[PDB]
Amino acid sequence: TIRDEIAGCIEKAYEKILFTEATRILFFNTPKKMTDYAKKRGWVLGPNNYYSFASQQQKPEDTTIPSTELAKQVIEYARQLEMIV
Amino acid sequence: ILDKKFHGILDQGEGVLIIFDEPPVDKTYEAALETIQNMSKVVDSLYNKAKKLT
Amino acid sequence: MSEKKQPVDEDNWDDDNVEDDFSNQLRAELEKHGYKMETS
Amino acid sequence: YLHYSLYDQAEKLVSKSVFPEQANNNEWARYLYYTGRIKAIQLEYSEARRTMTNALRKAPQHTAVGFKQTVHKLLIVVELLLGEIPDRLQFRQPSLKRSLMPYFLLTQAVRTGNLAKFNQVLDQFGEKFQADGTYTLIIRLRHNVIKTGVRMISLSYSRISLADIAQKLQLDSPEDAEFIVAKAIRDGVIEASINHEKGYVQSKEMIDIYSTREPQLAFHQRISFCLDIHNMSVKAMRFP
Amino acid sequence: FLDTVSTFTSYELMDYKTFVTYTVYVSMIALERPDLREKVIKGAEILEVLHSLPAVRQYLFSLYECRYSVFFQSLAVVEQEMKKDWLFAPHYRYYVREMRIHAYSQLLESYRSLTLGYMAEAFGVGVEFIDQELSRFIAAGRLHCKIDKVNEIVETNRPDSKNWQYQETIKKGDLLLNRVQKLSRVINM
Amino acid sequence: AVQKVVVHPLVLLSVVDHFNRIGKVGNQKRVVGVLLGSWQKKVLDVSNSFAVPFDEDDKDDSVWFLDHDYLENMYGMFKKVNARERIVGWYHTGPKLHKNDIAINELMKRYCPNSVLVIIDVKPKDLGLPTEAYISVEEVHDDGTPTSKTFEHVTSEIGAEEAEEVGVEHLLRDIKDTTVGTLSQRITNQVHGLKGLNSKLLDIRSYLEKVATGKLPINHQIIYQLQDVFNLLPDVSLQEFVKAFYLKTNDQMVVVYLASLIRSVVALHNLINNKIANRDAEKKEG
Amino acid sequence: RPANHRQLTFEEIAKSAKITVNEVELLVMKALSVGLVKGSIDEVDKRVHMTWVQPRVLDLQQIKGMKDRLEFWCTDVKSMEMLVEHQAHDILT
Repeated sequence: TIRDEIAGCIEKAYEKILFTEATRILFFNTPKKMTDYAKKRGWVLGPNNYYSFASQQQKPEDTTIPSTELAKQVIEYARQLEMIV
Repeated sequence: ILDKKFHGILDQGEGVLIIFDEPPVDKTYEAALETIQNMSKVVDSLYNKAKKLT
Repeated sequence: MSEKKQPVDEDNWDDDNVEDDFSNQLRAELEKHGYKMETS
Repeated sequence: YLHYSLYDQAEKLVSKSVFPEQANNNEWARYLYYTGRIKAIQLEYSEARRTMTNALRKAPQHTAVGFKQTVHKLLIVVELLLGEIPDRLQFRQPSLKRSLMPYFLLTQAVRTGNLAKFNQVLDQFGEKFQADGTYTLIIRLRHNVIKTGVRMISLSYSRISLADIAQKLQLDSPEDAEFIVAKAIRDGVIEASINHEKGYVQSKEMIDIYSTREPQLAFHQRISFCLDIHNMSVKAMRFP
Repeated sequence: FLDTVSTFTSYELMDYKTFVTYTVYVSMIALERPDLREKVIKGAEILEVLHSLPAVRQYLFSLYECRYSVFFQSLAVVEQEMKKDWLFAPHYRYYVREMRIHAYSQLLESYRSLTLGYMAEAFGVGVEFIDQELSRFIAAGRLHCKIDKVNEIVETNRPDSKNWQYQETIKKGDLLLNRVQKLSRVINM
Repeated sequence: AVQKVVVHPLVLLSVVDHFNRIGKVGNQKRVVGVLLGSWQKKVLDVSNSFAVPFDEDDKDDSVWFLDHDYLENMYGMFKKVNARERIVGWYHTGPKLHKNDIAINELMKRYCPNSVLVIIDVKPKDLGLPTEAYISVEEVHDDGTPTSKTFEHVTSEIGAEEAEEVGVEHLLRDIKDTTVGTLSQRITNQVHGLKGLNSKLLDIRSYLEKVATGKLPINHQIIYQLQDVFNLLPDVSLQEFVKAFYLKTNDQMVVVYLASLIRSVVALHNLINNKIANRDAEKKEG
Repeated sequence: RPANHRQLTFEEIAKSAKITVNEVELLVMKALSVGLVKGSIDEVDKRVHMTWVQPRVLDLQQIKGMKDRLEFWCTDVKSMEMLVEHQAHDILT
């Protein structure tokens, strides 16, 4: 529960780590287990370098449409304001 | 700016003055301040409430 | 209405609410806040 | 199940049938208070403080002398555990003052970031803390002090350094300040990242976050709540 | 203390110049800037008896100017007297930082890409002075701004039609709401 | 360049009783009559008409009958009752046209600045509009033939002039003024959505029969030049109104801010004085 | 292309229109004088923006295969009309 919470908390919202912060936060300098991390979580083992991805967040815009779903909300919203006085 | 002869934003970093303004929105102002007065009136009806109860 | 477990159970004092928003902050000290001028 | 050992709160977790007409109008209030103490002692901040708040504003009257007072001392223990509480003095009965001689200095120790005072209030008032009997407060109140520090200073500066806040709150090393900032990202208060060479935080605040479509998301709940209370006043207008 | 026509010296005024001190010591806080020019520019009836006291006039015109090291000077004069005048001793602590932030608001209302150097001209070494000063102005619920260390941002902000004026209605009428609701729940049983 | 007129259905009840005549006189199935009136502006009003005894051969369909015993001396009658309400046009039923309509128009065009063949609706079940107008047109072509005269769609409505509701709104006995936003809007949603999209099915009738078995006005000059206007926004995936979505946040701005603020005042409106009246009734009923 | 990116770059213009960068501006200001297309052409990115145009003369294969826009429109605005009405169904009232 140290190591899989490292698997979570190694770049939650970090810039980048290197070999030495792996050596500090992780332990056992290099097994095939941090190599297994780099080949098991969908990871880019950069040039003596680390990144979560090329954008770390999978580019959030969420749809680029906040309008029509709240228009359906307006449908049932006006509907509930109807039938009542 | 502090005497409202000049409506905008100066700079020191990039040295770019930018004039713009849009103060009045009564849709916000008049409505919400009259609701504040409404809530004061409902607090004034809270004693009709506390009088019919006890 | 006492029906629960409980039958076993602004002079200087509302100024103390802003003063306990101030108690960890600059009691008076007046010299410090007057001698921060002349050290440069 | 409150006065004795705590085994059968899973019974409420599996058999939650707790919803009558809520008839006596104070029974439901103190009921939500007691189950707020439950969720306070299970583990909760948010839902527990909101049902404590609803029982607080659902105090029926003050027609019974000083009975809100001790029970309120134990009510806002979770708000003390928030760290975002000022001094609580508007509640204070003057006959409660001689019993909150610990509790006044305790919320003063919430406002202060001192460590020796954080344990000297305990060393001074552990017997009244046992009269509370709820050392879940002290098992997280140090963490609350460091979260108060991180909320204040991370709301304060855009690109602070971890060394500034660290050796401003006596952390003495970069890597436990890194674990503080990391578990604060994990606890999700601010964006603050690390310009990773030896620490030295590179970060930002968050204005221009959003302000227009996001209020009208919550305005559905605002006015749907209003129309719920409309129909409730209709079904209450039905009574005469 | 607006009127100032009928209180020359009665048997109740051992010093009308202490009334002049009492009107400046609160007009420097509460009075707005068009109100400031409207009182101590458009009219002189207090300005004769404080033109016998020029540093008071000087401090109010510097308040009208935004020059800040003489705020340190004459505010320190007023704070020496604020310890040495009665009806002030349970109350002086709010005054210092309140007048400071009363200048700091229009200070940030000047512009946005500000620093501590162009302000250190007015402050001296206001570098880690403004650390605790402005940071606890941020943490005292006051002084809407953003501030950075080495990128060194300053921010002036809060247009009034944004969210909180939209918020205050339900802020009243949620506690007020369930208040009147429980007051309408005492009625059944 | 004519938009709309004002229509009194009083002489459309004369169309109704001539629709009672044709059911019991003989072989004439359709109601053909003559539409009096007066050009006032591009907007217009009609006060009277009349209905010709008309026959029309199924063989060589240009066989009209517009008697001048029924035109000239009845025109003297209609001139004697008023000088104002003279000829303005004529009318026949169906929606489409028969062939002889052009010559029936040009017969009484000699009396009028613009005689109009308002094609009328006796058994209304239609999807669009009621009776509609056609003005004299010379559009001929881009080809340059002898001058075209087939009277083009230069539209009309059913306008309401003045009082008459002594009769009409006493004769209602059923209907109600909907305080708009009380399913009146979804009556309109039904009618304009369904009746404009099966008008679009008439358009796919055009754009399928004029593709399979349809020639010369196949791309006349106004099919493609309006497929432009159809090509305002026909796009493929979701049509990407990228400007208009934050601009629609700017739209929904005003609406739901009035919802939040104003409808919270509506909450105050109903709830506070409702609690007053309610609880007063409740315990002061004791 | 019916699709978007109607803030087109000048690149296809200067390649296939046998025109240069200094003359795309004349290419569309002379078209402003023509009056069949009136683009709001970008000039910080040099992009030749597409607004409303005068489309074609005849696309008989697209007069037949405009169903993917016409019947698209018909059944989809019809279906979403049925969906708006179907979510506000029983306030028929």
